[PDB]
Amino acid sequence: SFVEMVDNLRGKSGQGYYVEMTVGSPPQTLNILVDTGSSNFAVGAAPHPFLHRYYQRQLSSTYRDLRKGVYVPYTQGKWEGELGTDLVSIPHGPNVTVRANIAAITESDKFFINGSNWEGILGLAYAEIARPDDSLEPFFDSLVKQTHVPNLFSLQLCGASVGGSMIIGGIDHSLYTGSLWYTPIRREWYYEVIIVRVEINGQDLKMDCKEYNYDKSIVDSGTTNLRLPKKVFEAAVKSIKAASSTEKFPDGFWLGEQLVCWQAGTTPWNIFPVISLYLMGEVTNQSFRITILPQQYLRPVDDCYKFAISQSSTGTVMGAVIMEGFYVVFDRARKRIGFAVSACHVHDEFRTAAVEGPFVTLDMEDCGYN
Ligand SMILES: CCCCNC(=O)[C@H](C)C[C@H](O)[C@H](CC(C)C)NC(=O)[C@H](CCSC)NC(=O)CCC(C)C
Repeated sequence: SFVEMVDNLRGKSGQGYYVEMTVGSPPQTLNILVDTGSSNFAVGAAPHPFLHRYYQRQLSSTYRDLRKGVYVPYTQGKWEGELGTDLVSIPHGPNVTVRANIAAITESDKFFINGSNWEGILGLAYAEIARPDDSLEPFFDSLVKQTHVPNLFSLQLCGASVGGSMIIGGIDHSLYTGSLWYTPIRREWYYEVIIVRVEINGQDLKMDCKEYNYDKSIVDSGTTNLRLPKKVFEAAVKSIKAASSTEKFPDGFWLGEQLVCWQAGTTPWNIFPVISLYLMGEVTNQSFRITILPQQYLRPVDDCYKFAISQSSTGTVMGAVIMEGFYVVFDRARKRIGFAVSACHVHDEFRTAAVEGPFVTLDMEDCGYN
């Protein structure tokens, strides 16, 4: 069953997690980044300095041209290309073949990463944010429509090269401990959720909770950092600075530009606070929390680190540094996202990442931004 899909992801820290796929007939093998923050399936289809291989449409007998161009901008990076369809498989996934939409990337800017080892992107979010428009059926919708694969998938992203699992069509219980806690998908475009409270080392940030979700909060496996709205970012950095005031850092560290180092084995983990994000729950006035350790938001790059919390102008993004602590279930069928402590969690001496509940939280709907 699902055991065949365990450990089917690889990657390099800060460079994304990818799964192996094949496109075309005969099968062309490519590594494809798993991106829950977008909805287009696209692959390099022309030579590029950072590509070791790419998709060759002329060598595939099942390729069909859709005679339509396409462009996709991301927070950082963008590409343009030609739309078409072809047959697609996932060797370490379910045993099926689907005809899916594919954008053949012909030109790009700051999209491909040198040394990343992936040549394409699998947008796993909903058609609502697909380009050129929502009539271009995303890959997972095609998968579910053409096969018996159930309408959900789950991601276990493991940090300190790295690996993980994408379980397509279900949940593998060997991959997490404790209970799964679910938060509603507020609207099916991004995987949008609602954050209802934030605490740092047990102290409430005490902001209007709308600020936490201004102008949206999303879960994105294709973003490295925890990215926070301007006002929230400032409050969070202020609190984290105060907790670590014992030591002194370059001011470019807090902007993610400069790294800090310590002698191997002497990283003062203790002076950096835990961060708790409370998410809206499944019953009235009920929430739960996920707690993040400094080992997650200080990304290893003697031991040197970069600050992996950064400022956003497009809402909160819960990226890899959040997901790495957890097993995350994208339960599209029941419009909810589940969190549990991952089997591959990192080890702090006196502290542990957690998913805990129930909590009572009043007026949660008012935390959503309009
Ligand atoms: C068309 C409408 C949908 C657009 N969606 C997005 O822009 C989502 C929010 C972001 C998307 O996941 C892209 C993926 C990347 C591979 C280009 N990520 C980024 O732009 C982010 C920008 C971070 S700003 C410090 N890139 C990274 O974190 C670097 C690591 C990645 C190579 C894994």
